[PDB]
Amino acid sequence: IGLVGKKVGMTRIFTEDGVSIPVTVIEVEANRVTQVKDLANDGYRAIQVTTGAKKANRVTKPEAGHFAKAGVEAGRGLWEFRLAEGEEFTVGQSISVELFADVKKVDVTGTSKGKGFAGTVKRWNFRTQDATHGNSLSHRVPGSIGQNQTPGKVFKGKKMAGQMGNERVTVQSLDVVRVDAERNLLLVKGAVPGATGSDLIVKPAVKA
Amino acid sequence: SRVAKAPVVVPAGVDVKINGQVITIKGKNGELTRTLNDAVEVKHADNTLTFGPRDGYADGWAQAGTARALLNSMVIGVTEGFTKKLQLVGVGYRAAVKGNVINLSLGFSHPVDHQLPAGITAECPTQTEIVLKGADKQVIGQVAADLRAYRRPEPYKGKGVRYADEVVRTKEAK
Amino acid sequence: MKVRASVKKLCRNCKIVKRDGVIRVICSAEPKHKQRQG
Amino acid sequence: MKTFTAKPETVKRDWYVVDATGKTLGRLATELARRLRGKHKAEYTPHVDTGDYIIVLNADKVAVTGNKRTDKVYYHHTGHIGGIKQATFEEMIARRPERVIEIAVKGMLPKGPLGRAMFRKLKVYAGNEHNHAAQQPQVLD
RNA sequence: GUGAAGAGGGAAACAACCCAGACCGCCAGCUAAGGUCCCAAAGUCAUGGUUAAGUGGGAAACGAUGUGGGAAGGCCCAGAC
RNA sequence: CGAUGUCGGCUCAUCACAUCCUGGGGCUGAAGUAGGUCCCAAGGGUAUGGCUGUUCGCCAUUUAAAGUGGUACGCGAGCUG
RNA sequence: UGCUGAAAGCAUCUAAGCACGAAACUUGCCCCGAGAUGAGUUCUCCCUGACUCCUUGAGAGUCCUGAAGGAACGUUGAAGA
Ligand SMILES: [Mg+2]
Ligand SMILES: [Mg+2]
Ligand SMILES: [Mg+2]
Ligand SMILES: [Mg+2]
Ligand SMILES: [Mg+2]
Ligand SMILES: [Mg+2]
Ligand SMILES: [Mg+2]
Ligand SMILES: [Mg+2]
Ligand SMILES: [Mg+2]
Ligand SMILES: [Mg+2]
Ligand SMILES: [Mg+2]
Ligand SMILES: [Mg+2]
Ligand SMILES: [Mg+2]
Ligand SMILES: [Mg+2]
Ligand SMILES: [Mg+2]
Ligand SMILES: [Mg+2]
Ligand SMILES: [Mg+2]
Ligand SMILES: [Mg+2]
Ligand SMILES: [Mg+2]
Ligand SMILES: [Mg+2]
Ligand SMILES: [Mg+2]
Ligand SMILES: [Mg+2]
Ligand SMILES: [Mg+2]
Ligand SMILES: [Mg+2]
Ligand SMILES: [Mg+2]
Ligand SMILES: [Mg+2]
Ligand SMILES: [Mg+2]
Ligand SMILES: [Mg+2]
Ligand SMILES: [Mg+2]
Ligand SMILES: [Mg+2]
Ligand SMILES: [Mg+2]
Ligand SMILES: [Mg+2]
Ligand SMILES: [Mg+2]
Ligand SMILES: [Mg+2]
Ligand SMILES: [Mg+2]
Ligand SMILES: [Mg+2]
Ligand SMILES: [Mg+2]
Ligand SMILES: [Mg+2]
Ligand SMILES: [Mg+2]
Ligand SMILES: [Mg+2]
Ligand SMILES: [Mg+2]
Ligand SMILES: [Mg+2]
Ligand SMILES: [Mg+2]
Ligand SMILES: [Mg+2]
Ligand SMILES: [Mg+2]
Ligand SMILES: [Mg+2]
Ligand SMILES: [Mg+2]
Ligand SMILES: [Mg+2]
Ligand SMILES: [Mg+2]
Ligand SMILES: [Mg+2]
Ligand SMILES: [Mg+2]
Ligand SMILES: [Mg+2]
Ligand SMILES: [Mg+2]
Ligand SMILES: [Mg+2]
Ligand SMILES: [Mg+2]
Ligand SMILES: [Mg+2]
Ligand SMILES: [Mg+2]
Ligand SMILES: [Mg+2]
Ligand SMILES: [Mg+2]
Ligand SMILES: [Mg+2]
Ligand SMILES: [Mg+2]
Ligand SMILES: [Mg+2]
Ligand SMILES: [Mg+2]
Ligand SMILES: [Mg+2]
Ligand SMILES: [Mg+2]
Ligand SMILES: [Mg+2]
Ligand SMILES: [Mg+2]
Ligand SMILES: [Mg+2]
Ligand SMILES: [Mg+2]
Ligand SMILES: [Mg+2]
Ligand SMILES: [Mg+2]
Ligand SMILES: [Mg+2]
Ligand SMILES: [Mg+2]
Ligand SMILES: [Mg+2]
Ligand SMILES: [Mg+2]
Ligand SMILES: [Mg+2]
Ligand SMILES: [Mg+2]
Ligand SMILES: [Mg+2]
Ligand SMILES: [Mg+2]
Ligand SMILES: [Mg+2]
Ligand SMILES: [Mg+2]
Ligand SMILES: [Mg+2]
Ligand SMILES: [Mg+2]
Ligand SMILES: [Mg+2]
Ligand SMILES: [Mg+2]
Ligand SMILES: [Mg+2]
Ligand SMILES: [Mg+2]
Ligand SMILES: [Mg+2]
Ligand SMILES: [Mg+2]
Repeated sequence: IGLVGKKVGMTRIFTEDGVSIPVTVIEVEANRVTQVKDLANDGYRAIQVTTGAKKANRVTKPEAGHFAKAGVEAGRGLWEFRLAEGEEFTVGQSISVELFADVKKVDVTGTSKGKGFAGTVKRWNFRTQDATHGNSLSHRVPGSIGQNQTPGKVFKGKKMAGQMGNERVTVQSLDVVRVDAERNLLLVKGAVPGATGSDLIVKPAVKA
Repeated sequence: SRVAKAPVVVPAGVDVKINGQVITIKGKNGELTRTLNDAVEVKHADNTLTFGPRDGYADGWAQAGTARALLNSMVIGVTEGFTKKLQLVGVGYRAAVKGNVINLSLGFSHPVDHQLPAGITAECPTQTEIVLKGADKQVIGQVAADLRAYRRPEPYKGKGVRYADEVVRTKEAK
Repeated sequence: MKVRASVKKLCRNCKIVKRDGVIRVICSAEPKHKQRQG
Repeated sequence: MKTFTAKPETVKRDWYVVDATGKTLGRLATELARRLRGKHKAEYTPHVDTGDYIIVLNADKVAVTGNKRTDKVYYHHTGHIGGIKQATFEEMIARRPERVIEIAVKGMLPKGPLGRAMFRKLKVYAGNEHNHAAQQPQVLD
């Protein structure tokens, strides 16, 4: 299915043979189920979960009622996961990090870090034009953006300067290292999207 | 035309049934069903079978002359049961049957396990020869052709899977 | 096989067939005579 | 005398069902596009949407002559750098069977606000069941 | 001959191609070229055939038991192919 | 002609298939290895240097390959000159 | 490349029927995405007061009530012109 969990920096695990494997520390608290969507009502089978804890005020009535339907505490944010036919869950059930104990590799999805209005050099790996040798006011500019009369136009999906980052991205098949049940952690090899404190939708590897 | 005008004999213990155009021939070896073409018209006449071209349609004789030749093989199939004699030529090559799965070793890195769809009774008189039997000419012919298509004859030593009746043209080194 | 625009019956065992619209010439003796199109 | 012209308020639009099982696509689509426009009606006016609401159920089962089940291609551009997407008549019904009658009718109607307005009336369907039981849509052939 | 110096209908759009020469009006009818299942006015019109390639809806030398018509020419009851 | 900035390079490309590599096949004067030609295939990839303004070309060394073309012989209100 | 199999006693991969078959094509993988005007679904939340007025209408009014929620303002951010 998958679990939601906040990113908590990175560390390295020293394996006894030698290798210092770089790991991301994902805290994965008791992900508790708010709604069980199914084929009768919704036309698909899925579960909506929550985690963390909002203060008793910042949650609105429409959202707070939604939590009373299930009976769970008002966790911060809400996410959904599609069920894989065989598995079936109940409302108000608390899923833990133990689901990732059996699995080897995981797809971690998150929100990548916001770089802002990035140029074509940074955003699309464009080559900067000659820094000197005559050059005039066009070092880091894109250069040409089209042909001539023929298209009489720039084509759609042209690589240009714009908003870089702050987008949902998925790093696939990251190898799990340790599943700390007691501290509610999930140590995965490598680096995952977003800054410390950002939410990570972790799930088992679709590319098996 | 000429084939179409030559009634098919139906031996005893062979239940033929005409569900409109859908023909069902049952016998000792197996039950066979054939959804025949709409342009063909078929009936029972005395002991033998009769195949007539439908008036109105363009190509009758061509369609019925097929039906005749199909049902001729279909009647012989349920009566006798068709067989094919395949042989594996070349050193290191091996053929062995376990249940309904033929284990071909044809010098590959992995042993090939060929499945047998439908009622096809596979046998092995020797380790380098596959004799397989059944009701349908179609399925046997296909199975045989797959088992062949795993390793066609090398036209130098005649190596690979071959039909027993087939001749193979080999050539010299230049 | 060849794809020449004027396929012909080269030897005695060659044979003309029309498969999927395309005229092909198939042969028993020499596979060289096998050819397509035209 | 100034001739009569149908008044959008006074138009009394009727509902119909057409089972498209074993029908010729174009000759169905033509008769559909005839009614949708409001041609058959004696109070026809080209600038008012006089035509009737039609439900075309069993769209997936529509028939085509010749080799057009395979041969007939539906080209469309994606509005992109070099994105020309094609799809055969088999592959079209395989995915979206409602599109076949839709596209076959849309072309036969006029092009413009009223042309789009008179398409809205058409209600194609893959399954035999239709949820428009409330209007009492009578049988049409 | 037409345009230039001529509008109008057709040939998708198309000065010169086909039809036809605008004095003005009318919410009348008959026809030309060209058309008549829908976009779009008017025949899913009638009779006897042909095409199976989407030909119609670009093209040659040359290629082939594609398929229709014909007019002939090789053999039989000693039974040829 | 009351101006449509002409070669080459850089930056940015994009389409065609008459495919240079990679993928699937037929024949072969195809033992294997490696080819030769031909067929389908445009998904992705497709040098860095020396010389010269060069395009091209020759040369050194790589590479699986170092494809042929269209795009105002693509691209100067993007740069160089 | 085949299997069965006519037309054409045979033959032949096809005219009926039945299989294989590539980085192409449709999915699978990632992202955006109901302004998808064809504007889908599920879930929860909140409003349950009077009066006159005339061409009695989804009319126009008037005392009161102002909810859910939002915006604004402030402290601000690994969000951002
Ligand atoms: Mg408050
Ligand atoms: Mg807030
Ligand atoms: Mg939010
Ligand atoms: Mg940021
Ligand atoms: Mg960079
Ligand atoms: Mg980077
Ligand atoms: Mg550079
Ligand atoms: Mg300068
Ligand atoms: Mg400048
Ligand atoms: Mg400068
Ligand atoms: Mg300057
Ligand atoms: Mg500038
Ligand atoms: Mg400037
Ligand atoms: Mg053009
Ligand atoms: Mg344009
Ligand atoms: Mg790996
Ligand atoms: Mg070979
Ligand atoms: Mg060719
Ligand atoms: Mg076919
Ligand atoms: Mg593409
Ligand atoms: Mg129009
Ligand atoms: Mg409307
Ligand atoms: Mg004129
Ligand atoms: Mg004109
Ligand atoms: Mg005109
Ligand atoms: Mg014309
Ligand atoms: Mg004409
Ligand atoms: Mg024209
Ligand atoms: Mg025309
Ligand atoms: Mg016109
Ligand atoms: Mg002209
Ligand atoms: Mg006059
Ligand atoms: Mg008249
Ligand atoms: Mg006329
Ligand atoms: Mg007209
Ligand atoms: Mg009409
Ligand atoms: Mg013509
Ligand atoms: Mg010829
Ligand atoms: Mg001929
Ligand atoms: Mg000027
Ligand atoms: Mg240049
Ligand atoms: Mg260079
Ligand atoms: Mg460049
Ligand atoms: Mg090619
Ligand atoms: Mg070539
Ligand atoms: Mg091969
Ligand atoms: Mg490409
Ligand atoms: Mg393509
Ligand atoms: Mg693909
Ligand atoms: Mg250089
Ligand atoms: Mg030097
Ligand atoms: Mg000089
Ligand atoms: Mg060049
Ligand atoms: Mg050149
Ligand atoms: Mg020159
Ligand atoms: Mg060159
Ligand atoms: Mg060079
Ligand atoms: Mg060299
Ligand atoms: Mg070298
Ligand atoms: Mg080398
Ligand atoms: Mg090499
Ligand atoms: Mg080479
Ligand atoms: Mg040129
Ligand atoms: Mg240029
Ligand atoms: Mg230039
Ligand atoms: Mg320019
Ligand atoms: Mg100079
Ligand atoms: Mg035969
Ligand atoms: Mg690959
Ligand atoms: Mg693939
Ligand atoms: Mg591979
Ligand atoms: Mg999916
Ligand atoms: Mg998705
Ligand atoms: Mg997503
Ligand atoms: Mg993007
Ligand atoms: Mg985005
Ligand atoms: Mg949106
Ligand atoms: Mg909406
Ligand atoms: Mg709906
Ligand atoms: Mg009231
Ligand atoms: Mg009222
Ligand atoms: Mg009011
Ligand atoms: Mg008030
Ligand atoms: Mg207020
Ligand atoms: Mg209140
Ligand atoms: Mg509030
Ligand atoms: Mg409030
Ligand atoms: Mg609000
Ligand atoms: Mg601030």
